[PDB]
Amino acid sequence: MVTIDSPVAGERFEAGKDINISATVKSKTPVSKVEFYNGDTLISSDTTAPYTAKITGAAVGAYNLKAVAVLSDGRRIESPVTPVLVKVIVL
Ligand code: NA
Ligand code: NA
Repeated sequence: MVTIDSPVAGERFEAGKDINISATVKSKTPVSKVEFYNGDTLISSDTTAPYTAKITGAAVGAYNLKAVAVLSDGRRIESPVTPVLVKVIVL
């Protein structure tokens, strides 16, 4: 399986802060890279566990975070989507 461990679904953040994203991959097949998305846009990828990306200086809005493990055989494994919201100020 592939899981986003941070942030958690529904978390709120403040504008201009980095959103640090962490993902865990459990597989028998070697992982070539974990690709990190916001909606359909590729943020970055990581070839080395623990797998992470960051949205640096996050602008305001709704972000739908997903991780996709690409195994060495080509097979893609999706995480569920982790939606977060970035606001001007979080009370
Ligand atoms: Na890493
Ligand atoms: Na397979």
